[PDB]
Amino acid sequence: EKPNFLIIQCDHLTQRVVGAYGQTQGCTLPIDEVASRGVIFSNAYVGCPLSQPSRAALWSGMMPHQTNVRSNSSEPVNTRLPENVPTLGSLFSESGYEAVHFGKTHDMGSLRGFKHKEPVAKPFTDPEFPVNNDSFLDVGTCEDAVAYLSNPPKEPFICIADFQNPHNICGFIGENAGVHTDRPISGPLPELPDNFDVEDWSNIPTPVQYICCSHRRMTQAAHWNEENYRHYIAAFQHYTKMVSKQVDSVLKALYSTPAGRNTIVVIMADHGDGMASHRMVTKHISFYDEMTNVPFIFAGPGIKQQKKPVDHLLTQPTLDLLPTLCDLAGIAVPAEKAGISLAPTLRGEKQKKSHPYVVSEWHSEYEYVTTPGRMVRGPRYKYTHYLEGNGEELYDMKKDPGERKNLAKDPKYSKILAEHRALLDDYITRSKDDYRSLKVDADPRCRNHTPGYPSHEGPGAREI
Ligand SMILES: [Cl-]
Ligand SMILES: [Zn+2]
Repeated sequence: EKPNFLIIQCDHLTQRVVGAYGQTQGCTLPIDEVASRGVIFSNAYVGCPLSQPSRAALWSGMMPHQTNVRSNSSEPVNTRLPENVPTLGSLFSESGYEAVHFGKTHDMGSLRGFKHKEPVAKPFTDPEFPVNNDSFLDVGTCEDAVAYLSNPPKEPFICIADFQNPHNICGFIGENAGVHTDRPISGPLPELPDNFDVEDWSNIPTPVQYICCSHRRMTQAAHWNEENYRHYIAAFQHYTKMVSKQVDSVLKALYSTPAGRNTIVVIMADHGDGMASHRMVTKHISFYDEMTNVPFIFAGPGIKQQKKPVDHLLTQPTLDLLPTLCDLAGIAVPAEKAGISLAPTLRGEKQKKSHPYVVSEWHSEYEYVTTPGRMVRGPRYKYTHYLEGNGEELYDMKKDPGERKNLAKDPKYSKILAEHRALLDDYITRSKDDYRSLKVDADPRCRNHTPGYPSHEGPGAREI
């Protein structure tokens, strides 16, 4: 009849690690099996590479400057979503769907309309990698979703399973902070990425120069060697395999009932992880693909299999998931929502409405450093601007997908730069963005040493 929906979201999950995108084998087989039945987008940019802003934005179908959840800080710095704002869950709930949510919330009110159940951490010992409450909560989340999908009560439903992993990578970094010899592992060690090194630190913006100061985990990884970073990637894959096994459990529960086959499965992330690219660990300030270009996978009744990743559209899950699911469910979407339904692409029809560019925002994490930034991703180039120092990046995503050569200061590229600044102005105007009025709050002690993370000195912005 009317379709059910199962949204499986993972914190930190990256395209590179997901086999469906063609770079890594062996980490996400169950996700790749869903993908093979359906469609995956190659350009799927989140409106902010940080948990709370992305999630606030996602489930209300807005951008972060509009929700006013621009960091992981609570009220009053950030504002909870008012109950008069339509939401994925209110839209679906008001139409007669049962709407349930399991796992990580971190939503600041944007989950309104979902009946939420809190997972209970179920601890266990891993013999090779550090595991913590992130991993343990996921055992609970998985048990909750399994029990629900193994017996609904009832249909039509929409269900979200919000997993923590591979977020446990953060705990790994803390256990392996600073100069160190790595704990031996039994796997083959993954190679560093081709974009690992930063070739010229003078040619990236001030806030990116000093992520080692403002970001605790960059502080902790600042002086790591190549073995260290390669163990970081092995651990990322481990936690990715861990959550994939839970995705597998949840899907087995889905298809153990007749409801399963009438269910549209979406698989995504709120943001990704640096994975050593550009020396990065986790996420902070920067807009590189590793962090802002997430897995975005659909399969189910009425969605046509496409073997080739959709790479001719710029997608923005943060905006587009709300309209896409509402479309497929036959629910009217409030005209103020700026997202675009991908349901035509998913049904194997031509996509006549599409995003001419997609955007991402940075503000702060916990308001130690406030250094607002904006990314504009056009059909071919990615442009970056930061207020602090008026820094700019410009990257050729066709010939330099690894983002190793900033072209912003290359005269050959000035009309391309002008054109992309002009898109940012378009975004700022149409979205009512206050970017240009915003103030930096970046202590000079966090901009002290020579640019770049290996040259980092001191404890970082934590003090104070
Ligand atoms: Cl911060
Ligand atoms: Zn530093």
